[PDB]
Order: sequence, then C-alpha cells, then structure tokens
Amino acid sequence: EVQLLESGGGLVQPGGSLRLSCAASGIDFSNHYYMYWVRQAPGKGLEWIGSIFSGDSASTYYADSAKGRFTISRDNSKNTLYLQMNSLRAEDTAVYYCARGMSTNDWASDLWGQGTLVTVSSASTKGPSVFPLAPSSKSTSGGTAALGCLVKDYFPEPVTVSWNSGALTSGVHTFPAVLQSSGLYSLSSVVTVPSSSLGTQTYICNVNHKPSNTKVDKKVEPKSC
Amino acid sequence: PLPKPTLWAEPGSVISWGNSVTIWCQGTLEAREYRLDKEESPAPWDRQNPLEPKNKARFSIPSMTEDYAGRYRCYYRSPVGWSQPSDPLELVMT
Amino acid sequence: DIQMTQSPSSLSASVGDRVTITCQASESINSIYLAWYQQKPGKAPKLLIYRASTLASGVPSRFSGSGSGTDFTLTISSLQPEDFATYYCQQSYDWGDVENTFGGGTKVEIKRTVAAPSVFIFPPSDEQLKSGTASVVCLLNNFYPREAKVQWKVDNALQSGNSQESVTEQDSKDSTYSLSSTLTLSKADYEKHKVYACEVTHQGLSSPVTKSFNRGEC
Repeated sequence: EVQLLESGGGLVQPGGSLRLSCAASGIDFSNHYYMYWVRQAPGKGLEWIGSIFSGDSASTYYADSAKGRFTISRDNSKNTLYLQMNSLRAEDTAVYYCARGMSTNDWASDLWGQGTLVTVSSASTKGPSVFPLAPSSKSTSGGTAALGCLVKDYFPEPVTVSWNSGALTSGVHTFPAVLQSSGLYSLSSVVTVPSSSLGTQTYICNVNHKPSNTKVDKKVEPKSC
Repeated sequence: PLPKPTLWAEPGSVISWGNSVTIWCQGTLEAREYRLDKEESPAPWDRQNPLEPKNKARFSIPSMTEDYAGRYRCYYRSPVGWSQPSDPLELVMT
Repeated sequence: DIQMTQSPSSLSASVGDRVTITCQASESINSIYLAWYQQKPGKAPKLLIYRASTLASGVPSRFSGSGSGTDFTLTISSLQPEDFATYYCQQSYDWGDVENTFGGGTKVEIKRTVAAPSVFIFPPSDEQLKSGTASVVCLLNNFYPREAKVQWKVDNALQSGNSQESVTEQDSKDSTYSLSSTLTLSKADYEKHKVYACEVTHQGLSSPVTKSFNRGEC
C-alpha cells in the first residue's frame, strides 16, 4: 500500500524559513496524481496551500494567500515532496498535511498523511512537569473514584498521555491543552475507576513530550491519611 | 504556457452523407474538460468530459449530415483556465 | 476566484436523525471534481465521497452525496454518536487565483438526553508546592449539555482571574462532555487558607453541587 510520511516540522522563529518533506513510501497504480499541501490553524478550518502534479511538467498550483511565500518542489532522486515556507509569521502556526489525489478518482485525496505541527514562536522547547491528582479518601462519589495526572508547563504541543502503558482506556479523559498566561501549556488527564480498585490496582500515567524527549511515569496513589 | 490542443477527425475530415466520423481532441493529462467550437454557431457547439487518461477527449458523429459540416476548433480547460484554440478542422461532406 | 460555501456552520442533531449538509459554489463546476471530507477532532481528514456521489472505500453506507452545478449535498441517513466531526466539501475543478478549494466546514454536534456531571476535587501535590505554585483541579465528568458554571471559592471568598477551563470533545459513544477547571495559586496564598471549594451549576442538577477539601487535613 502507498504511504505518505511527513517531516520537517517543529519550532521556528517569526520571519524565518522552514521546509516540510512528504516522502511517498511505496506506490500502487497511479501514474497520474497530485500531491496537496493542506494546513489547519488551531481551531480554524482546512486551508489548501497548493498541489504539484506527478507528470514531467511538474505543474505547481498555489492558493491566493500562499503565492510568493510558499514554494512546492519535488526530489524524484528520493521520491520526496517539499513545501518551502518563507517569511513565516505567527498566524502560520498550524498542522500541515500532504495528500494524494489520483486521476482515476478525479483528483480526490484518498491518501492523507499523519500531519506535522509547525509552531512559529520565538520561544524554546520546555519539557513538562507531571504531578499526581490523588483521589481523596473521600473523593469516591459513591462507588466510583477519580484520579489523574497534571501535565504542566510544557512547550510546544503535543503531549501524549497513556494510562498503565496503554492498558487503561475506559473512563480516561485527557483534556485539550490550554495555553497559560506564561506562554506555556498545561493539561490534565483523568480516569474514573471503582473505589474498590484503589487497593487492588496500581495507576501509573505515562507522559510523552516528543519535542523535549521527556518520558515520565507518575504513579498515582491515594494520599495516605 | 498551456500548449494548444491537436484536433483531428477519423476516419477522415471528408465524410459522405450518413457515415460515421469521430472528432478527436488531445490536451494535457491535467485537462478538466474539453469543448468543441464551430464557426457561425453559438459557442460552445459541444463540450465533453475527458477520457482516462485526461490526455484526449472524444466527439462522435454517428451519421454525418450537413449540420455537422464546417470548421471546428477544440479548447481544453486546465486547472487555471481555457487554452488557445486548436488549429482549425474543416469537416466537408460529400 | 471560486468560493465554496457550506451550510450550516454548526448543527445539533440526535442519533438516528437524517442530517443533510449543503455545499454551494460561486460558479458551476463539473460534478466529477467535487468531494466530501470528514475530520474527527485532532485526526487527519478522510475521504467520504468523490464525484459528488460515489462512496469511498471503507466509508459506512449511511453516507451519501448528490448534486450538480452549483449546489451539492451530503446526507447521513442514520446519524451515529461517532459521526461527531466537521465536514468539508472540496473542488478540483479550478485552481489558480483561488483562496481555498475547501468550504468553511460544517460542525456536527450530537444532541442527547441531559446528563448531570459527577464532580470531583483534587488538592495540590506536595511535589508541586516545592515549586512554589499550587494547582487545584475540579473535574466535571460525563455531562450534557456543554454549558456549565464552575465557580471557585477559597475560604468562602469568590475567586476570579486565576482559573482556566478545558473541555473535552463530545464522546464518540455517549455524546457527553468533561470539563476541568484548574485553579492556580502561589504556595503563599495556598498556605494562607484552609477550605477550597468548587461549586458547580448545571442543568441536570436541581441544586448546585459543591466539592470542597480542607487544606492538609482529611
């Protein structure tokens, strides 16, 4: 099967330049397809940046906004597509996708990449501090109990929080990050469990912040009173 | 640039009455749709979707009559706009 | 250019409903170059329909699209809780001097029977006080609708300007929300009081719920 892998994303200073890569892993019968660059600003809609055609003409088309600042190119020597971004401003911060539309689907994007995040800020990476949200000996609202982790003061997005190495999923709620007054991020990950389980089960939240190579395993235990 | 299309008929540009003629137009692989323009006729005389691949389109006339006689010019629509017309194709009936 | 307009922007429909989204074009386009996309929150977009009417591989049958020229529709014949997403139409007909090939989007929210929240409270950990900051968290679990009123109180003093709320997306099974209000104080002010209360007001609650803990003690 075909696969679109993206890279080149991360932190970059306002006014700078950046290049995303889209490496098309393998191929099936297409022989005639486009590669699109699409971005999604935080909470905003999908924005089409431009496409590049697979033929020898290598025709490139761009949005009205993106002309001049963005450039799409191709390296067949590595079968990789490039998105050159120049003169970056803060409002350029978004998740970027590359997509493939074959001629047989009349150029519809059936293949989409995972998406890579480009954060435009004159701010540095910071790893998060992880603190337990201990269930109070009285917090058991009847037979259910809540506990969690507080992932505070990180930059940039994202963090991924799993429970018991991915074995605890039911009742887990990881909230969206909210930007704090300090320009740093914070979020909580909670989970509801039977009160009876506080003496049978151990609860460890697994926090991963790839931008800082941070990997924390906080064990949440009822505070002994 | 938008290279201009190649326009031709089959089996030939001169066709007796009642026979079949197929007007072919060739564009680029990025063609969105094709049209056929005939002189002294309100544009467009006919428009057609691309084939697979989008390189060429097909206009067919199963029974040639005196209505289909004249000069045709084919355009194709790129993602940006229409193209310069093809070199003219006259369709004489006998 | 070519502006692709969708309607509505937001909609609230119940499970089993037959919802219909519309996508308009500023000028006629060939139907074969019109596609529909689904985007669950935080995920990559997904192809639903192409050629304005053709279901794509692995797309549930309850999805369909029709239309020609300037107006197109997308229809969900039996709406499901997981269909909570934002839907985009897109064209591949005319590029160049075009701002966006996408429409604005249509956010579909799942209407639901009311659900009272389960309220919890979490004191700061001893590990966070060593940093000189106190974060007090209040959890609202599995409620509907999204509208809630969370007011912080420290020794009966009503707080303002020092708390932030995060809201989850609608849960893909029960269509509920969860909310976290995090109260950030210095270790100084945190050790300056004893009782920290979280008073929650919701439609599903006949009277407000107050969760409080006395500092240090149990």
